[PDB]
Amino acid sequence: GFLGAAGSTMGAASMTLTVQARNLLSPECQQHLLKLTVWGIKQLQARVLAVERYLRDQQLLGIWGCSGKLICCTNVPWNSSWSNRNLSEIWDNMTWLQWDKEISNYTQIIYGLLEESQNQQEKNEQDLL
Amino acid sequence: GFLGAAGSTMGAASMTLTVQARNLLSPECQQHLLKLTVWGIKQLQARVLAVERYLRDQQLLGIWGCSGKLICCTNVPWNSSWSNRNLSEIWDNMTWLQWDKEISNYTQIIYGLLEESQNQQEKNEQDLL
Amino acid sequence: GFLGAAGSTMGAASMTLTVQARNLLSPECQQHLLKLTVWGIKQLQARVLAVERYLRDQQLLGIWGCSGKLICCTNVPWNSSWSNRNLSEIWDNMTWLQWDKEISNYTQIIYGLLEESQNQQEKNEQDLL
Amino acid sequence: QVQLQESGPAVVQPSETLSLTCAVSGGSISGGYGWTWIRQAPGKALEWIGNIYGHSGSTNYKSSLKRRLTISTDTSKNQFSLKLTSVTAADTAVYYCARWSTADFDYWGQGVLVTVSS
Amino acid sequence: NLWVTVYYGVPVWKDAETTLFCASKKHNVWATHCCVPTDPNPQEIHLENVTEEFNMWKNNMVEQMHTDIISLWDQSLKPCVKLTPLCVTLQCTNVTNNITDDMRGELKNCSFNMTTELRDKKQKVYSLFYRLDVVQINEYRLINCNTSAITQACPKVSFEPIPIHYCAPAGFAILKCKDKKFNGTGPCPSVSTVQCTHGIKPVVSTQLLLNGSLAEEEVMIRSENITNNAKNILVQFNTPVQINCTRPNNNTRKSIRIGPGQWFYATGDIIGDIRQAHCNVSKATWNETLGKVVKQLRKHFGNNTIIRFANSSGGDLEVTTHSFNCGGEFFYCNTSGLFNSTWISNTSDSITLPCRIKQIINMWQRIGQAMYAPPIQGVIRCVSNITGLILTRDGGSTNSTTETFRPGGGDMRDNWRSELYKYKVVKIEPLGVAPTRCKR
Amino acid sequence: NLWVTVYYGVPVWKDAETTLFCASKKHNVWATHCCVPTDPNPQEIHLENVTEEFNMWKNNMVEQMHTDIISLWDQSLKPCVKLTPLCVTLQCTNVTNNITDDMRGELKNCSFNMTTELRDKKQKVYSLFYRLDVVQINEYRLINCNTSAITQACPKVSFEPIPIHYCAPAGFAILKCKDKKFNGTGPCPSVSTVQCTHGIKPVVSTQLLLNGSLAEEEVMIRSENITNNAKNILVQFNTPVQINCTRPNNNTRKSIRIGPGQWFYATGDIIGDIRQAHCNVSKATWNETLGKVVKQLRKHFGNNTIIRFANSSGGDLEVTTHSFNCGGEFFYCNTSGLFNSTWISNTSDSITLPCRIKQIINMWQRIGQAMYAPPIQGVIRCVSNITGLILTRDGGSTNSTTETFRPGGGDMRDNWRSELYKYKVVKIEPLGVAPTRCKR
Ligand SMILES: *[C@@H]1O[C@H](CO)[C@@H](O[C@@H]2O[C@H](CO)[C@@H](O[C@@H]3O[C@H](CO[C@H]4O[C@H](CO)[C@@H](O)[C@H](O)[C@@H]4O)[C@@H](O)[C@H](O[C@H]4O[C@H](CO)[C@@H](O)[C@H](O)[C@@H]4O[C@H]4O[C@H](CO)[C@@H](O)[C@H](O)[C@@H]4O)[C@@H]3O)[C@H](O)[C@H]2NC(C)=O)[C@H](O)[C@H]1NC(C)=O
Ligand SMILES: *[C@@H]1O[C@H](CO)[C@@H](O[C@@H]2O[C@H](CO)[C@@H](O[C@@H]3O[C@H](CO[C@H]4O[C@H](CO)[C@@H](O)[C@H](O)[C@@H]4O)[C@@H](O)[C@H](O[C@H]4O[C@H](CO)[C@@H](O)[C@H](O)[C@@H]4O[C@H]4O[C@H](CO)[C@@H](O)[C@H](O)[C@@H]4O)[C@@H]3O)[C@H](O)[C@H]2NC(C)=O)[C@H](O)[C@H]1NC(C)=O
Ligand SMILES: *[C@@H]1O[C@H](CO)[C@@H](O[C@@H]2O[C@H](CO)[C@@H](O[C@@H]3O[C@H](CO)[C@@H](O)[C@H](O)[C@@H]3O)[C@H](O)[C@H]2NC(C)=O)[C@H](O)[C@H]1NC(C)=O
Ligand SMILES: *[C@@H]1O[C@H](CO)[C@@H](O[C@@H]2O[C@H](CO)[C@@H](O[C@@H]3O[C@H](CO)[C@@H](O)[C@H](O)[C@@H]3O)[C@H](O)[C@H]2NC(C)=O)[C@H](O)[C@H]1NC(C)=O
Ligand SMILES: *[C@@H]1O[C@H](CO)[C@@H](O[C@@H]2O[C@H](CO)[C@@H](O)[C@H](O)[C@H]2NC(C)=O)[C@H](O)[C@H]1NC(C)=O
Ligand SMILES: *[C@@H]1O[C@H](CO)[C@@H](O[C@@H]2O[C@H](CO)[C@@H](O)[C@H](O)[C@H]2NC(C)=O)[C@H](O)[C@H]1NC(C)=O
Ligand SMILES: *[C@@H]1O[C@H](CO)[C@@H](O[C@@H]2O[C@H](CO)[C@@H](O)[C@H](O)[C@H]2NC(C)=O)[C@H](O)[C@H]1NC(C)=O
Ligand SMILES: *[C@@H]1O[C@H](CO)[C@@H](O[C@@H]2O[C@H](CO)[C@@H](O)[C@H](O)[C@H]2NC(C)=O)[C@H](O)[C@H]1NC(C)=O
Ligand SMILES: *[C@@H]1O[C@H](CO)[C@@H](O[C@@H]2O[C@H](CO)[C@@H](O)[C@H](O)[C@H]2NC(C)=O)[C@H](O)[C@H]1NC(C)=O
Ligand SMILES: *[C@@H]1O[C@H](CO)[C@@H](O[C@@H]2O[C@H](CO)[C@@H](O)[C@H](O)[C@H]2NC(C)=O)[C@H](O)[C@H]1NC(C)=O
Ligand SMILES: *[C@@H]1O[C@H](CO)[C@@H](O[C@@H]2O[C@H](CO)[C@@H](O)[C@H](O)[C@H]2NC(C)=O)[C@H](O)[C@H]1NC(C)=O
Ligand SMILES: *[C@@H]1O[C@H](CO)[C@@H](O[C@@H]2O[C@H](CO)[C@@H](O)[C@H](O)[C@H]2NC(C)=O)[C@H](O)[C@H]1NC(C)=O
Ligand SMILES: *[C@@H]1O[C@H](CO)[C@@H](O[C@@H]2O[C@H](CO)[C@@H](O)[C@H](O)[C@H]2NC(C)=O)[C@H](O)[C@H]1NC(C)=O
Ligand SMILES: *[C@@H]1O[C@H](CO)[C@@H](O)[C@H](O)[C@H]1NC(C)=O
Ligand SMILES: *[C@@H]1O[C@H](CO)[C@@H](O)[C@H](O)[C@H]1NC(C)=O
Ligand SMILES: *[C@@H]1O[C@H](CO)[C@@H](O)[C@H](O)[C@H]1NC(C)=O
Ligand SMILES: *[C@@H]1O[C@H](CO)[C@@H](O)[C@H](O)[C@H]1NC(C)=O
Ligand SMILES: *[C@@H]1O[C@H](CO)[C@@H](O)[C@H](O)[C@H]1NC(C)=O
Ligand SMILES: *[C@@H]1O[C@H](CO)[C@@H](O)[C@H](O)[C@H]1NC(C)=O
Ligand SMILES: *[C@@H]1O[C@H](CO)[C@@H](O)[C@H](O)[C@H]1NC(C)=O
Ligand SMILES: *[C@@H]1O[C@H](CO)[C@@H](O)[C@H](O)[C@H]1NC(C)=O
Ligand SMILES: *[C@@H]1O[C@H](CO)[C@@H](O)[C@H](O)[C@H]1NC(C)=O
Ligand SMILES: *[C@@H]1O[C@H](CO)[C@@H](O)[C@H](O)[C@H]1NC(C)=O
Ligand SMILES: *[C@@H]1O[C@H](CO)[C@@H](O)[C@H](O)[C@H]1NC(C)=O
Repeated sequence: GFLGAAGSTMGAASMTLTVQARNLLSPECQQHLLKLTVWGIKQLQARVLAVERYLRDQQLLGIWGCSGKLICCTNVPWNSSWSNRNLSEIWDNMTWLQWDKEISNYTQIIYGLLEESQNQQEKNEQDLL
Repeated sequence: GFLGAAGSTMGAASMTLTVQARNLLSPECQQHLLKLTVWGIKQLQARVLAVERYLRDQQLLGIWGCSGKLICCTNVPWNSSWSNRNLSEIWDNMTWLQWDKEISNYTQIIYGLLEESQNQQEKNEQDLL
Repeated sequence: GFLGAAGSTMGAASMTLTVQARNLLSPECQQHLLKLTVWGIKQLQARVLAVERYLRDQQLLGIWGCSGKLICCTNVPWNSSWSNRNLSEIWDNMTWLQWDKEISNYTQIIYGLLEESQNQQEKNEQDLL
Repeated sequence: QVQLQESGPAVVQPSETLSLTCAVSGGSISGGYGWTWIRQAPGKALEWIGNIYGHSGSTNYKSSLKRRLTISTDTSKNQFSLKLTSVTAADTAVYYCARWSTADFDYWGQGVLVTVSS
Repeated sequence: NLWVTVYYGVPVWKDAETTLFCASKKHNVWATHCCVPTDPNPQEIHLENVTEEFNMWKNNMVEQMHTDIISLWDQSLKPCVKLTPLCVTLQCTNVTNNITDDMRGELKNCSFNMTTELRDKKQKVYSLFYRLDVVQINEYRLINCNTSAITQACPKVSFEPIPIHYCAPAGFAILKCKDKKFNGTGPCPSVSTVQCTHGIKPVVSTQLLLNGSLAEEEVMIRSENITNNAKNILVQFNTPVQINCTRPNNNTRKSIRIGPGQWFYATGDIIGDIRQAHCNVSKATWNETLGKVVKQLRKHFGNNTIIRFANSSGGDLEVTTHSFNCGGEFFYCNTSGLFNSTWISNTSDSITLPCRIKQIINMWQRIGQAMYAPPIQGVIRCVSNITGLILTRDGGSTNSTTETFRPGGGDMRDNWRSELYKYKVVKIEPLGVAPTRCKR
Repeated sequence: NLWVTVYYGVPVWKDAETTLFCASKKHNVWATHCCVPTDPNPQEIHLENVTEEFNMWKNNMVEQMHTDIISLWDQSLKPCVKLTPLCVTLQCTNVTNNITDDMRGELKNCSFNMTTELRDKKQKVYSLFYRLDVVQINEYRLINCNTSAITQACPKVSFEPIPIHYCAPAGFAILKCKDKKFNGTGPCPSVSTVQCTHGIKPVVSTQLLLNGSLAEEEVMIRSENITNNAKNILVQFNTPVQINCTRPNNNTRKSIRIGPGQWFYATGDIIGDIRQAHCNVSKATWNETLGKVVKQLRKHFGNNTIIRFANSSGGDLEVTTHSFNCGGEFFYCNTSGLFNSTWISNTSDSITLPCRIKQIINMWQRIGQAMYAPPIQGVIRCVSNITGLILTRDGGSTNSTTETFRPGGGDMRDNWRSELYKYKVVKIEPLGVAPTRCKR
């Protein structure tokens, strides 16, 4: 109902993205935390950090033109150096945990390219009109 | 200028959605709250909670494909069991307060259906391309 | 890499909007702030305020129908009273700092008009279907 | 103790404004009492018109008269008054002033019989 | 035909349990507590229809005030002197000089060995005291020594009850009931939305409610349960009653250094005659006022029953007397002269209430703590508006003979709900659905 | 033709009032206060044009430092000993042994009855004291007993003024003025954006500014208002002046248990001769330095007027002497030997400044508090860079005869604005509009 897909192939697990994404924002203590307020600080810090992480993910999707929906095509060619693999070798045979490790060191490469793809797309639309 | 629509029929009140939605994020104390900091805790808790509620509403609209705009059609058939009523009986004659009570116990039914409608729609687009 | 565009003409600087927008969400202290917690209060206040400002900008873009992308046309005629200037006089010759000053007192005029343009557009779509 | 006393035109013509003043003696106009106008049409049961409070305004009017009827006070003369515009034949009545307190009218005036006639 | 359509920004709400902001002198605690400005508040939005249900006896805004006022009070006076060392055996005699008869034995003159700033020296000092703060040994001791070290309220902290307003946080709104003569519960037909309430003065008292609001039309008698003698009856007047209180005796104040930066304020010799504190209540005004109260009270009592008012019998000062603070001093006045009457149910110039004062005040029940109010120099003159009363029934067997009614005390919640009954806070719930004839 | 088009991420800003982070030894308070690392800061972005307006006299970063430094200091030393019990009558004689003449009467030898860890026993102890901390009775007492219980600064808390950097929070940026010889106000033509400022050492002093930055080209004299004698003049040197300060006398330290876990540090007998503390300032360097200062100063004075430097007359140590802390001890040095000259307006090897020290230090004005610095064993050797001065004008009637100028004190804000003048913080405002030839 939450992480059971973490072992499914990436393809199969694409149907559970909603399942995991939906959990991100998931008296007495009411008086306890207002006394010995260091506990209040810890709770506030935890709440704030959850919010900050959430917003950074949304900001990344925003900047790449993928805000809204869980899956978006960004028109950046896949460089078969990041991963010189077939889709039948990765989507059908690898899990997301394995995949994340496989290309972990290209995360920043891809993200920079995604930002530019969007910059060009917005420019083109504004130039058209 | 804010809740004056809460008694208008649902139809009439559909024109004020902006009016209510826009209010959701609405020295000296600056030094006072840094002393006797329990007051600081209360203010931080209030600010954080307002943010969390805001984000959960946005997350629900996101998951249903209704992020952006105040009104969206989701293609989930209305089940006339949730409310076996005519639109002329509810949009023209009921207020939103009355309506919210009328179907309060289907909130979770509808929301689950809305999430799936979106899951199917995104799947279909990815399958097409 | 951040504010170097603040002196470029508005036109030239339109290509750096990403550059500035992307910086908005940008041990030991871990124990220090849990003691002498007034420091913890200051840090929490700073984090919360950054979030609130971020969300208000997003809310404004949402209400105007400009959520997503950095540039949007809103169909509100420019009133050459707000600024009776040619585009070659402002986009090509003025910087954003100068421009912001030039029309600072119309900010609220334009924003109210933008909200209504969107209200009419959403109404029209719902009326069509 | 408290004595109320009405005065004003016995005859008002149709369309004109009727103005009746109820002087208060034996107590203050400014007290926490409902100064009330009531009228009894000839041959009819008594009918409530409206009231005003000595310390607060905060009036109550028969709704059918609200577009024609004003009730006000003048503390310099320790008095209250009834102003009714656009009078018609149906407004012929004996008008009384009374002092409302909690559940009843403790004090009454003598009344003014008012005829609406050219 | 119809599909679910989601509407966001829907004008609906639910009951809320939240924290309000507070909004507004240099030394005044409320002035420094909430700086959030308020004044330009034509923000009242009339709501047509709605007919919201209120219940003042369950109003959590009252509960919030109780908690926050106590906290502010304690926080404000926490960093003061902490006169633990004053708790020593005292050598006392009575003050017997320029006095009246009603003050005999009221004031004590006590000497003691107080510390000095050096931890090797003592000083002989004295202070006058009120007998209510001093208890005889078997020599005397301060009465608080039985349970608590006490402090000295700071002379630079002001508790003048300046009014404050409460305001809801974003996501919440306050619904105000405008139904004239609303008793306190049920379907209020006329409401409006405000973000901020009107200002309320945080006045502390027993028996008689001072400086609150007055009823818009007629005297209002309200209670949670009018047939339950275990419940308090709150009475709101539509006219004020003027009460003039004073503390005669031109007093002076000493300043004793008891430690390295610790000063104690003693009561020095009294200038002029020593007379009893008292309050003057207009006789006729009081009579008229109670006459109105009983006429309203009768709504819930048998025909032509006989109603009386009576002395506030009970076990303590905060139970039997009218306590209040004015001019900085704490008064405990005897109100038996006010609550003494028979209305017959068929009837056709200054009441003086003797009053005593105290310095060692516990404030809110409690066992320990207590603030030792410092002396005030010169004399005190106070004029207040009695705006209401708190009363109870006897609840005995009925053989005609209606309750003889007594004013009384209680905690502070009852002195606030008397104003807060007009407000409810709700949570805004903007997201909802309805069927619509449309598809993507 | 054109319609409103909204642009987000617009490179504009407004003046800000915000809180900066701080960024960076085990015991050092600043080291433990802000762990936020800094070093890899080639984050300076040159801004072409802009020409930002600065005003150092209104710089709220200075105000922030004042508030935070004081807080850190107090917080760091709050949980220490609290030597209230040391405030007793002392039995004293003078130290008269291996001494020089300039130390006669400077040191006292006092004995007293101190508590022990058991609340029934006392011990006879003694400590040497500086006369500036001890006041004669009519026997002696510690001087602070007049207003305050004092504490003992913890021996494990270090105040070495390691530099710290300040960094803006997200949504804010710091604009640095690079205009060489910027006086402190107005349209700085060359600016850059940084997230973090350079490091500044939180050095506390009067009269002479130590270990700050030096002017990039020439001596800079700046003030809020150069014609107002009520304003301070800050002088930044383009070269340092070397000052060598010392505390002779090899001291030892006792450790006395005054309570159950409470230790007091007393000054024990001095090893070797007892000599006066002092500072050595290069004579020629000082001369050259002031020569440069006056040549610059003359910009605002009448032709060939005569300028002098003079003794810092005033009412207290923090007013008239050069206070500083080095080696853990607080020095109060006599600078009259430096500020003594006439420049003629037509002119063509170690100044020794005698110096005294104290332990009971109030730090920032205030009435009470004070930290009793514990003794430091052995001897102290300090070498510092004089980087600047704080001076005032007399402002008398002018008949030629220019001010004779005096160095002086003030609060700490003036010792920071001397560095902070280069920085301003602004709020980023990314959302804005402009007309564009487009429609949806
Ligand atoms: C119901 O509502 C009424 C109406 O507001 C309220 O009574 C009022 O209470 C306040 C506070 O107790 C009274 O205000 C005091 O008035 C005296 C008299 O001053 C008169 O003359 C000056 C001259 O300019 C006028 O401005 C002033 O209005 C009066 O006419 C003042 O002296 C008091 O100020 C002193 O005490 C304050 C305590 O917090 C200090 O903050 C202030 O700085 C002053 O202190 C100085 O003088 C002291 C004298 O010994 C000295 O000891 C201090 O060290 C310091 O030097 C204050 O203004 C007001 O007059 C009352 N109104 C009436 C009609 O009497 C009721 O109390 C309220 N009921 C309840 C239950 O709350
Ligand atoms: C302007 O800038 C100058 C330059 O930085 C600055 O002067 C410097 O001040 C610091 C601090 O006052 C001085 O540092 C002290 O130096 C002594 C001497 O040690 C020498 O030998 C060792 C051998 O390895 C070298 O490493 C060292 O660099 C020196 O050559 C040290 O002994 C001091 O450390 C002790 O005191 C510290 C206080 O916080 C403790 O934290 C530390 O653990 C040490 O304490 C131990 O010894 C004590 C001796 O009695 C004992 O009592 C303790 O319990 C413990 O055992 C410290 O390193 C530095 O040398 C100065 N520089 C010069 C040139 O003199 C100016 O002060 C500055 N001006 C202003 C106004 O800020
Ligand atoms: C409360 O008790 C104290 C203690 O007895 C009273 O104070 C005392 O008052 C007497 C008379 O005013 C003081 O006597 C003085 O003696 C000197 C001796 O030269 C004389 O010059 C003075 O004129 C005066 O006679 C006595 O010292 C004083 N005691 C103290 C400790 O101050 C106080 O007046 C009593 N207060 C009341 C209200 O009774
Ligand atoms: C400050 O005053 C104290 C108190 O007088 C001085 O300490 C005292 O110093 C003398 C001489 O060193 C000590 O006398 C000792 O007597 C024993 C007796 O058998 C003898 O064996 C020792 O050799 C020595 O003579 C005396 O006890 C000591 N007092 C205390 C309380 O320790 C102190 O030296 C003075 N310091 C200065 C700087 O003058
Ligand atoms: C965990 O590994 C097992 C295999 O070891 C996966 O099991 C597969 O389950 C599907 C279900 O229809 C079968 O068709 C596959 O043939 C199974 N695999 C094999 C090798 O037989 C399982 O899916 C993996 N992870 C999760 C989360 O289910
Ligand atoms: C509250 O109820 C009243 C009716 O009791 C509503 O009044 C309607 O106002 C419109 C305005 O043009 C009229 O056309 C309707 O005929 C009125 N209703 C009736 C029954 O006459 C009112 O709209 C309701 N709520 C609000 C918020 O306005
Ligand atoms: C700051 O002002 C300078 C001019 O003073 C601008 O320089 C322009 O740079 C472009 C680069 O190709 C040249 O084509 C222009 O001719 C230059 N301007 C002039 C007047 O010669 C500079 O762009 C401005 N701001 C920034 C941020 O670059
Ligand atoms: C302050 O302390 C002194 C010392 O104990 C008290 O005076 C003593 O009182 C007893 C009582 O019989 C006498 O026997 C002693 O001779 C007294 N001694 C001295 C030195 O006077 C004194 O009464 C105390 N004062 C107060 C006001 O409590
Ligand atoms: C305030 O007045 C209302 C009447 O408007 C009281 O409500 C009634 O209570 C009786 C009790 O049995 C019910 O039978 C009625 O149906 C209630 N009326 C409504 C409209 O609900 C209410 O109890 C009074 N509240 C107080 C505090 O006295
Ligand atoms: C309650 O009322 C009674 C009746 O008036 C008071 O008793 C009278 O007090 C006057 C005062 O001078 C006496 O002259 C009468 O003789 C008293 N009557 C009787 C029967 O003794 C009574 O004191 C009042 N109680 C209070 C608290 O004021
Ligand atoms: C410590 O306390 C003792 C006891 O009071 C002090 O010694 C007394 O001093 C007085 C002064 O005249 C003598 O009359 C006593 O006989 C002394 N008593 C004893 C037991 O010595 C002693 O001086 C105090 N010591 C210090 C250093 O303050
Ligand atoms: C720093 O130097 C500038 C000059 O660049 C001074 O600004 C001038 O002040 C005079 C005062 O009347 C004005 O008339 C000039 O127009 C100002 N010049 C500019 C460019 O604005 C500035 O006052 C000096 N500031 C300090 C602190 O000395
Ligand atoms: C300021 O300068 C004057 C002049 O040099 C100093 O006075 C001289 O000090 C020397 C020191 O040995 C004496 O020999 C001279 O006789 C002094 N001159 C006079 C006229 O008496 C003066 O002391 C200096 N002040 C300071 C604070 O250094
Ligand atoms: C002090 O008060 C008691 C109380 O009864 C009294 O007996 C005693 O006589 C009084 N003393 C004086 C001096 O009046
Ligand atoms: C002090 O406390 C004891 C505890 O029972 C109580 O009996 C006594 O009456 C108290 N003292 C006073 C003055 O009430
Ligand atoms: C209180 O004092 C005012 C001052 O004018 C006076 O008018 C009023 O009648 C007094 N009230 C009483 C009860 O004496
Ligand atoms: C109050 O009412 C009683 C009722 O009998 C009356 O006797 C008394 O004189 C009245 N007091 C005043 C002040 O009118
Ligand atoms: C009203 O009077 C009658 C007379 O006998 C009595 O029986 C009845 O109980 C009274 N009503 C009440 C409610 O006391
Ligand atoms: C101690 O100092 C005073 C200060 O004038 C001096 O008179 C006295 O003689 C000194 N005592 C000794 C022993 O030198
Ligand atoms: C102690 O405080 C008093 C208060 O006026 C002051 O006069 C005295 O000079 C102070 N003591 C010292 C040593 O300054
Ligand atoms: C300070 O000490 C250093 C050590 O070498 C020396 O070179 C310098 O000249 C000294 N400065 C003074 C003013 O004596
Ligand atoms: C400093 O300048 C004065 C100017 O007359 C000169 O007399 C003195 O000798 C100079 N000192 C040094 C160290 O050069
Ligand atoms: C410059 O010298 C002349 C000579 O008389 C004098 O009048 C003038 O005031 C001097 N200038 C200044 C600014 O002092
Ligand atoms: C410095 O010592 C001299 C010696 O005569 C003295 O006159 C001067 O006032 C002292 N200055 C300071 C600041 O202590």
